[PDB]
Amino acid sequence: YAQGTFTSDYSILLDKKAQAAFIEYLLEGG
Amino acid sequence: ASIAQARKLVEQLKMEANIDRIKVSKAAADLMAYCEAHAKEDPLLTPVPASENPFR
Amino acid sequence: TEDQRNEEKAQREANKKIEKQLQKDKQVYRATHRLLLLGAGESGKNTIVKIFETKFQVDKVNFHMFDVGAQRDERRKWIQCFNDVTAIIFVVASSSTNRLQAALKLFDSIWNNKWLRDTSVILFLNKQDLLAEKVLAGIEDYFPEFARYTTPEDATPEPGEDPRVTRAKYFIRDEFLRISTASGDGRHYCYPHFTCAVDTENIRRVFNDCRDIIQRMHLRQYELL
Amino acid sequence: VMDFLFEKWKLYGDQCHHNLVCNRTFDKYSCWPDANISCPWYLPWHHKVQHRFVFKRCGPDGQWVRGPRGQPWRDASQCQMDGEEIEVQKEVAKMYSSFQVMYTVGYSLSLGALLLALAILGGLSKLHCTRNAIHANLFASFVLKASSVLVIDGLLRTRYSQKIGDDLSVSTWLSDGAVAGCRVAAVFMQYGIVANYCWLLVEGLYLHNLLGLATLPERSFFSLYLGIGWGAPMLFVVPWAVVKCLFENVQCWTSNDNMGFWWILRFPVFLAILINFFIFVRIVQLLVAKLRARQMHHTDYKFRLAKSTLTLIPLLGVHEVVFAFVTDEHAQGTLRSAKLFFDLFLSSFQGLLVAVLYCFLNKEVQSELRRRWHRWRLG
Amino acid sequence: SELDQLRQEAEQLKNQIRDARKACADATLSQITNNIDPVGRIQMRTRRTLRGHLAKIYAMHWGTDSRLLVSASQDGKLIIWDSYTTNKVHAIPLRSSWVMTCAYAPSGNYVACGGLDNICSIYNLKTREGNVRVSRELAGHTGYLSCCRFLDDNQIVTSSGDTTCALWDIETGQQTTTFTGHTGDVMSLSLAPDTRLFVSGACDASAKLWDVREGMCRQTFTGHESDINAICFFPNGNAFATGSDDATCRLFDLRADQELMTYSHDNIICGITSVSFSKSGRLLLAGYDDFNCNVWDALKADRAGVLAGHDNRVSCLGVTDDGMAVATGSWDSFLKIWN
Amino acid sequence: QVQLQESGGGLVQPGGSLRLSCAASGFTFSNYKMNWVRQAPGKGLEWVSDISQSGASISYTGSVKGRFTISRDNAKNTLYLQMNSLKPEDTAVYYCARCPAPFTRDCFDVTSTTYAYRGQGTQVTVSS
Repeated sequence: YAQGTFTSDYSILLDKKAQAAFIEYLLEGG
Repeated sequence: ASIAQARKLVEQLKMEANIDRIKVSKAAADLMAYCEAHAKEDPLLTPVPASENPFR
Repeated sequence: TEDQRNEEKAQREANKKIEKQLQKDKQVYRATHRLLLLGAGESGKNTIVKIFETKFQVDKVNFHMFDVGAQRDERRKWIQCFNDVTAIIFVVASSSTNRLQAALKLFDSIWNNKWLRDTSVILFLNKQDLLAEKVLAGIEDYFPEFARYTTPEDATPEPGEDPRVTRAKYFIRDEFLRISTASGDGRHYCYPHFTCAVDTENIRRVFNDCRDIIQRMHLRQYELL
Repeated sequence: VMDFLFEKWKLYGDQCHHNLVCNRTFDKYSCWPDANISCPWYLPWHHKVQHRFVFKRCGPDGQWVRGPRGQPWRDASQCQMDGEEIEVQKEVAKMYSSFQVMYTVGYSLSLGALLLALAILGGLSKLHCTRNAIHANLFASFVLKASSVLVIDGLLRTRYSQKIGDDLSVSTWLSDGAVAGCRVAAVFMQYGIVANYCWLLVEGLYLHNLLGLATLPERSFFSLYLGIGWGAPMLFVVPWAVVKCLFENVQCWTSNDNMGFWWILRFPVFLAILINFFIFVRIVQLLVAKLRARQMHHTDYKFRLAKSTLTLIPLLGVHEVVFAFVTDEHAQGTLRSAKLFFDLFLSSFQGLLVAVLYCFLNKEVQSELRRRWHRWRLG
Repeated sequence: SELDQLRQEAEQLKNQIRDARKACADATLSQITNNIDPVGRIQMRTRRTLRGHLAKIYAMHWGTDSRLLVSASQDGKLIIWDSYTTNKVHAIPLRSSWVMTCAYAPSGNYVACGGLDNICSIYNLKTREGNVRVSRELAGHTGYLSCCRFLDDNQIVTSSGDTTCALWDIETGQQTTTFTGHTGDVMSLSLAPDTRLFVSGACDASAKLWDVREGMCRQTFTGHESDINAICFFPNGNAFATGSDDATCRLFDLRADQELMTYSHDNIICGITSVSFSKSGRLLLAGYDDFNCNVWDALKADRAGVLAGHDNRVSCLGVTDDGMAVATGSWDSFLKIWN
Repeated sequence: QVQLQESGGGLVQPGGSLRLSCAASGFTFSNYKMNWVRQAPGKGLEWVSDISQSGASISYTGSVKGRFTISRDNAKNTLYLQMNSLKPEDTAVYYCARCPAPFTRDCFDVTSTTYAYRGQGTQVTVSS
């Protein structure tokens, strides 16, 4: 499944980069 | 019987050779005269206004 | 204004009724095969059918065969009417003033005609029994290349006849396939059959060739052939 | 899963406040009574740092430690995420961005080719032609999926490229209204994928039915094909949307969490490919039979035409069988960076070569263009 | 020894006519019309397109009211159109699917058609039952019907592929007069404005002028190389134009008894299927096998325009009695009205 | 006026040689494919040979192939048929036939129903 699987995998990856950045905000910056 | 067709052809050719033929210049002048006398009444040469035109 | 209201209303209703019939008989027109039955002479032409129209049906498919009656032998004009038929059934008396060359020249004109370049030809080679009798008793003089022709490898043995008949009748079939292949290909095709005046199963052969013609047309439109 | 992290942090903030040298203060990360404190449980990697500790001390009465820049707490080294996991995810993030650029070109090139192909098809003699009416709807399904994929990917980049600098900034980011536009584009993306394989099936069904008849099809039946092409996808997308809205209403409806709900979208896609491969084999058998017929006496050039007339692969969309040799379940591992790149390459460029092969390389279209070219060049 | 002498005598009469025609040739029509204002490029647009025929269109004809036209298609149909509103007034079925010609009565009460059945069928359009029914079938031709033209509601002249034209009496269904003399199939005919003479173009590359009342050939016009497909009369009735398979059109004058002008171009190699003049007689429109129709300045032999909208062979072409519109049918089963 | 006049013919001994000439006028010679047809006594019209417009394509009936040769000269508007080894089976009237239309490969011209673009015919008789 070319686009259905990639969009799901790209969306999970982006979500984990959002969680990572959230902890970064908690540590420093804010 | 090819003679009957040949004889009929010769008899028919007599009538065509006995006619009176006008000059080509005279015959070609009348066609030119007719076309210039009806040029205004020709919707394809001089297009009519769209109001008086049922296809447009 | 009132008069033009009802006249336009009535005229639009009359057109609507007509278009309902025009779609109803468009379905019949598309689902019917139209055929031209053509013969260079006697050739036993009235044996495939058994004056101007004959309808038959194979496997719930309607065929519309049109024999040519009181028309003259000047075919150059009325033959353009049949450029949209499915196929032209060309009937040849294989047992032949050298009527075999006349049939070859007529097939050459039909094949190469400007408007008949999309129309396929179904070739029936009749008088198979009469051809067998003549060669056994004695086309050698009419075609000087006959005594140079070998029966093709992909030829049906046809049990019950000596190879002399098979070589002679396949030579005549290759004369028409020489014209059929030395000219336009892909747009129209030739289907030669060795018919004989004993059985009327040629109706099945016309059905099979008409199905082949339609399938090749569909594949041709999709650029698959 | 980002919603779960925020809620877990909300519980932690309430937990310390409910419970509540130097005094007791709760910072954004953790809190201490008025070091020797375990890592907070709201961290998504709390399992790996279960035994770890947070080392902040006071000693003298001066501030907390030294208040270096913005009164931070320092340490956060034993509870820090593993570098190997961060490094591999950064590499995966780079690879996906390269692929995303690769198919953005393919979809944009396909969009240009298909819109140009629709104009030529819808602007010449062959208009009622059901062959070009099936193709025109097929082209509009490629345009419908290329657009929907570009829209959802553009929305995804904007949504996750923002920055948080306020406590309430995260709260409004997770709320509805900022995602409702994304969820509509998610439903429009899934419809375009299914409706593209339902028009790939109509191409097979129409051509399979043409070649089985002995005569012309009497009537075009071009109302059932519109129902299959455009109406059949809604039979599967709508039950997917409601289940996604009821059971997996997390963020934008793009991540697949429960694969059971994912199978109600790839069932009309697996079915279309399964049927069109049977039709593909049936048509190729017909082509071989006609090529090998003694009518035109093919001599060693039968293979060239039989190989060339496999431009039926982009029409029937059967190229997906070789790439998807394994069910998507547990289909992850070393088969990356070559299988995924090629699979995205074929899907994004499939609209381009469908328009090229069936609207630009077509003999009838080229002849019509030449006739229309000479007609114009008359003053 | 009679066959040899008859041929020699015929040639003695043949070249005598050539000398008589050559003697009367003083100046060409080009010389007299050399210093006249050219028409200029003629721009015509497809105002309306009539669709509804299942197969190729072989013939069409205009009504005298210049609004209704009948068209014959080889799918077995004969449709009557309202050109102004593009509405099918009638769509009648034919017994034979191979119809090669159609005519419209000057009164507008009757319609005719014919083809490979060698029969002309007259249809009553004003039947008291409200439906159009065949009222007569004229039999007696031994070849396909090529053209037919009403003189009244009671008389009609039909050309046939048996090298013979005929005058019919519809009330009795009997062939009043037979016009023999052509060698090949007669492909077209055109009635004079007074309908006392008509011209016929055959496949022997010649045309003939017939006297309807007497029933004998008056003049024979040669000059074409191949079969003549179309023929039309000049509006004043003293000339006519013919189109042939040698990719040319020619204008013949009855009084001069000689070809006047040739309408040919080096880029045209296909034959002419249809020929018609304009209201004034200045434009000669000719349909071609190259799918487009050409407008010709009849006095200067300069192509003044092109009608190109048909996807297949242009089979029929006619101009209204008021000259307001031109209708062209073709083998793509579509009619088009041009202004 | 399309006119085709044949010149030649006569009585020759078996095995002799003869040449026929077909003078053409009234049409452009180069645009048409020319033919040769004959009519033996008691039989209908039979096609003998034809030559294309350029002269590159030539065909013969099998009864005369190897003996007769056809040639055209697009300067004098003439058509030739050189005949060699005239067996007594070649006694016939030879006509010069022209295909109905220009620039075409088709040809419908063997008809006895007074085909138009055909010559008068020269009688070629062979006897011992």
